[PDB]
Amino acid sequence: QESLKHLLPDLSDYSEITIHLLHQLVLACGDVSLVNAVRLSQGAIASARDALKAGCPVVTDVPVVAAALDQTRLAHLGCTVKTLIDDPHITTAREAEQAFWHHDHWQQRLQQIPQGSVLAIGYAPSVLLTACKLIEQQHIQPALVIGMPIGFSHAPAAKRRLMTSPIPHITIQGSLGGGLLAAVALNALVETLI
Amino acid sequence: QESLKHLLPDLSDYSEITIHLLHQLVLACGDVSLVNAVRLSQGAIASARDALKAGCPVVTDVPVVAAALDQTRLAHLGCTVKTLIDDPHITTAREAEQAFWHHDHWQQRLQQIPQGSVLAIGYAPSVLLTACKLIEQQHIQPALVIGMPIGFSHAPAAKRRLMTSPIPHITIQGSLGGGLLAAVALNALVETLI
Ligand SMILES: [Cl-]
Ligand SMILES: [Cl-]
Ligand SMILES: [Cl-]
Ligand SMILES: [Cl-]
Ligand SMILES: [Cl-]
Ligand SMILES: [Cl-]
Repeated sequence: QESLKHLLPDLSDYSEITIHLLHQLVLACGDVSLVNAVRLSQGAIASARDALKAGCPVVTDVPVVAAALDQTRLAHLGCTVKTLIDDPHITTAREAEQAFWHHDHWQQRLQQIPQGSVLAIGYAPSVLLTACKLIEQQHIQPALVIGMPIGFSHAPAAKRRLMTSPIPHITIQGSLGGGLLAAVALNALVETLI
Repeated sequence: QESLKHLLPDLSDYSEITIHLLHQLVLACGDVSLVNAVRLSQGAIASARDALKAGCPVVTDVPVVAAALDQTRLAHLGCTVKTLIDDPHITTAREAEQAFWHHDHWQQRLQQIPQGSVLAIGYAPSVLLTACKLIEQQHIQPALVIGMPIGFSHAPAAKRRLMTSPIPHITIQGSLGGGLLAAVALNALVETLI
C-alpha cells in the first residue's frame, strides 16, 4: 500500500490512480482502515489499464457486484460483463457460499474465463480459492483479479493465497470484504482511464 | 449495544434477534467492530416487528438498498418497497450526495412517507438529516429508521442527530456505512419474523 509509493518516480500517475482507488473504497465503505489492508500487486494498475483499453471481458462472481460496475463506461470500452452465478439476492458471505454450493457447474463457468480478462470476486471465498488453484494449474490466465470477499473464521485462506500468485491482483488483506468493494475498485480503474 | 442485553429477562427473543442482526451485518461487511458501533433504540426490534407484521411501506434512499431487500419475503408480508430517487448507479457517499443534489423533489417524496412506515437510509447523510428534521417538526412519523450511511469528514451530524430522536432507530455510531448494511439489517428483522 504505502510501500507502493515506490510508484512516485514514474511518469505514470499510478500514484494518483492508487489514491483514487483507496479514496473510492473509503467513500464506499466508510472506514480508513482499508489503507493498511489494501494490497495491490506491482503492476496491478498497469495490467488493468492495458486490459481495459484492449476491451477485455469482465467476470464477477455474483450479480450484486456486476450490477455495481460502471456499466456504461465499460461498454464504451467494449468490455462484456458476466457473472459466475445468476442468483439475484446474494447479500452475505453465507448466502454467497451457499449459492455456490448449490450450483453444480459454476467451476466450468470459471474455467472458461477468456485469456487476459478481469476477474472480480466480491463475496465468496471459495470462488477466490478455486480461481487461485486454477491460475496455479495454468488453466486460466486473467489479466487481473480483484479479490475482495468477506473473510470469515476458519475460512479458505483465499486472500492470503491470492497475494502469493503470479497474476496481477488487488485484494484486501484481512476479513473485510463484500459490500460493493470489488466493483468500486474496478470502477475507480475505469474512470481514471475514460 | 452490549447494554441492550437488558433485553434478556423478557420472554421476547429480542435478544436472539439482536444477535442475529449483528451476525448478519458482520457476515456482510467483514469486521466485528460493528458490534460496538451498532446502536438500537430500546424497542427498535419490537417496533420493526410490529410494522412488518402489519404490512407497512418500506422506503429506501437509493435503488441499491431496495434491490438488496428480501423482496419476496417482504412482499408476502404485504410491504411495498419504494425509493426516494431512482438513479441506477449510486455506489459511494459522494455519488449518493450528488445524485440527491440533482433531484428537485425527493424532499416532497420523503415528506409523503406514509405513517408508520420503515425508513431505510444506506447511502445519503443529507437524506438522514432531512428525515430527522422532518421527524422533529412532526411532519413524518415512520415506525423505524435504519440510518446507516457513510459518515464523512466535516459531515452533517446525521447519525449523530438520529440518536437524539423520538422515533425508533437502528444506526451505526461512527463513519462506517454504505454497502448493503441497511438492507441487511432490515432483512435480519424480516427473517426472524417469517
Ligand atoms: Cl498508461
Ligand atoms: Cl449450475
Ligand atoms: Cl491445494
Ligand atoms: Cl412479537
Ligand atoms: Cl425529482
Ligand atoms: Cl437545524
